Amino acid sequence: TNIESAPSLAPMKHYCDVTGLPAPYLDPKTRLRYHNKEIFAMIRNLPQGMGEQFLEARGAHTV
Amino acid sequence: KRPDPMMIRWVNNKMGSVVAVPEELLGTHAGVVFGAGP
Amino acid sequence: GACKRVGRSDAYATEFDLEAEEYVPIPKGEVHKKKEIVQDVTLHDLDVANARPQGGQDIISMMGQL
Amino acid sequence: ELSYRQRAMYQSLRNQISIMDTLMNLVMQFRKVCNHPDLFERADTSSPFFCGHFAETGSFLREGTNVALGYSTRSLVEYRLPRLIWCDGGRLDKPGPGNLVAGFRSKYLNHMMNIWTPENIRSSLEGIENFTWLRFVDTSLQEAYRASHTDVFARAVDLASKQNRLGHMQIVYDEPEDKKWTPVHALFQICERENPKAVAEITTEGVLRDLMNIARVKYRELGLCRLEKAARPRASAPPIEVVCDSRSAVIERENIMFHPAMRKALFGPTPSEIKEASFGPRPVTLYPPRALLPAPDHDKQRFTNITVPSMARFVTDSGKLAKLDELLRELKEGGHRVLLYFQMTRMIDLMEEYLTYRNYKY
Repeated sequence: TNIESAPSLAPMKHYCDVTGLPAPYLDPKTRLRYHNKEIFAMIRNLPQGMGEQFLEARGAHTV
Repeated sequence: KRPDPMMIRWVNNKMGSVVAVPEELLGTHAGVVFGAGP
Repeated sequence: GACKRVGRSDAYATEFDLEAEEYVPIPKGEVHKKKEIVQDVTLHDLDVANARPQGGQDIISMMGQL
Repeated sequence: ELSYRQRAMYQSLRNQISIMDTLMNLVMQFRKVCNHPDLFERADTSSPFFCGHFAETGSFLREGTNVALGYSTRSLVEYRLPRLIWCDGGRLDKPGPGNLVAGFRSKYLNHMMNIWTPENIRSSLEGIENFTWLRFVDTSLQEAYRASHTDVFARAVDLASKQNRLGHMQIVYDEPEDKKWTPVHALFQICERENPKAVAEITTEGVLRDLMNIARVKYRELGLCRLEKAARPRASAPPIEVVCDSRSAVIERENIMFHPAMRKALFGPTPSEIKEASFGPRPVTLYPPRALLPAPDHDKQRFTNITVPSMARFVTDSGKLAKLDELLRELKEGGHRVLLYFQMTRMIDLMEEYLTYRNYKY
C-alpha cells in the first residue's frame, strides 16, 4: 500500500554533528551535537549558515 | 452545616447520653453496632 | 532465590542526557549459566545462624549498644 | 544593676577598650545594653551548633512562592569506599557475581539447616525432644519461626497486634469452679496468666493501681516534664554516610537510613488508610494498629533541642526593665500608664511588647 514502517521506541544514540564520533554534549546555542572542546570551538566559529548546513545532514534544519 | 464524615459523636448531659453517627458511616462496618451495617 | 540489580542497560543510556543512573553493557555471555560449587561451612556457622537473626535480617543492629 | 546577660555584653564591649583606652559609638552601645540587651542583639529561636552539610538558599528573591524542600542534611565526615568493597562483593552477606558464597549460605543457614523452620521443629515436637515445650507456650510453629528470624524491632511491632487475653481470664475465670482455667496450649504461660497488675486495673478503689503509678505520678508532680531545659548538647550531627559512586549505594542508603517499614511503624497509618479502614463494609487491620513512637518525656521540648525565647526572660534580661516592672505593678494603683520617657525610639517598641505581655493599657 506504500505505507510500510514506523519510528523506533528505543532511545537514540548521540553523535557529533561535525565528525560523527560519539557526542556527550549538545550545544545550547547552535543546537549542534559535538564531541569535545576542540569541535565546540570550531562550531562557534562557523561561517554564516554553516550551522544549518550541518543540521541538514541530520535532516534537522530549521524548516 | 454537616458533620465530619468520619467522626462519631458522643454527648452527655443532665438527660443522659446519646451517640450520633454520620449517614456516611451507616452502611459501613462502623454502622453495624448501631444496627445499620452494609 | 538471590537476585541483584547490576544496573540499567546502556542501550537506555540516552533516555535522558542526565539521570542519576548506572548504565552497564548488556551481558555478552550466555544468559543462563550452570556452575558446580563445593560449599564449606562449619558447625559454628550453623550455631551462629540459629542463635540470632543475622545480616540483613537484623537491621536494628545498626544502633549498636544493646 | 545589670542582668547577667547585660553584664556579659557590657564586658565584651570593654574588651574593645583594650585597643582604644569609636568611643562615641562604644558609649552609645553601652547605653543600648543598659536599656535592654535586645536593643544590641535580640534573643531568638536557637539550637545547638549543627555539624553538617546542607544546601543553603542563595537568593531569596528568585525562590518564589512555591518551593520544594528536599532533605539535604548530610554529614561532613564523609567515608569514601570503592564499589569493589561496598557494592561488588566486598560485603560478605550480599549475593551477586563475585560473591557466590552469600546466596548459598543465606538459603542453607536460614532455611534448610535451620532448627527453627517449621519442617525441622515438627520433627522434634514430642517426648523429651528439644521443641517439646512448644505445645504450651502459646505460640504456633509459624510464630516460633517468625520470632527466630525477625529482629527485635520487627517483633515488637508484631507484639503491638496482640491482646493480654490471659490477663482477662484472670478477671473472668475467678471462682473455684473455674479451676483457674487456662488454655492448655498456653499452660506454661504462667506469669502472664496470674499477676497482680491485671486485677489492680479493675478494682473500684485503685489502691494497688496507685501504688504502681507512684514513680510517674511523682515525676509529673515535680513539674520536671514542664521545667525549662537547663542543658542541651552543644553540637549536633547527622549520621556518617558511605560515599560510593554507585546507584546501588544510593538505593541502599534510602533502604536503611530512611527505612520505610520502621518509619511507617513509628508514625503509623496514612490518611488514606484511615479512610479505607473506616468506610469499608468490613473491618480491616492496619500494618501498625497505631503510631508506635513513644510520647516524649518533656511536654514542651519533645524530640528537639530547639529553644524559643520567652517573655519571662525578656523582662528579667534588663535590670531596668525588671526594676520597672516591679514598680509598675504598684503604680498601677496610681495610674500614670504612659508617664514614661525614652532616649531611644526602639526602646519604646520593646516597651509595647512588654506592656502587651502585661496587658497594660497605654
